[PDB]
Amino acid sequence: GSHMKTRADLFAFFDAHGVDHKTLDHPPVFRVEEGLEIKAAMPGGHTKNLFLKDAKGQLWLISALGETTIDLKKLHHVIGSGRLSFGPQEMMLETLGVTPGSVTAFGLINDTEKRVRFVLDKALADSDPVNFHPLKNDATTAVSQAGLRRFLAALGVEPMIVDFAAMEVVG
Repeated sequence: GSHMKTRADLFAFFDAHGVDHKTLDHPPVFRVEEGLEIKAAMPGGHTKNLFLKDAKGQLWLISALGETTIDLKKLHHVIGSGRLSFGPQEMMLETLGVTPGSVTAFGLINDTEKRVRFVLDKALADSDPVNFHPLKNDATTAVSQAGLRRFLAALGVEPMIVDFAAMEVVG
């Protein structure tokens, strides 16, 4: 809809659920910096966000670390069906209504319609942990594999693992 969540609700959201995650009030990037200094504490950050949608109409969020080269060609092949392909960003702005770049970070927050499934890459689920660039692009946010559990458990989302190398679900 025409309503996007805000930090006031986000910070309080994870604060009310006592999630194992904790947002960092770090400053933005003024000069050429990859967050190497903070990286020492956060093994994530330089992650990638994929935006795809199935033929059924549901969107799929596939997050992977910035170390491996995700194979979109082998992504859909993992299942064969679903017609998973690059979807129009407009779909993420209407459902997730977030900023361009990392909609999988806090896309579920805005997606209160129980839509859009959260898919974690075998490499991303390897404890990136899951640092992404949500609406709070101004600040950093890290959530351990144990954190998202309480995050999706509230929204009603079920995280799934898929190893592009194994061509199957890692459950």
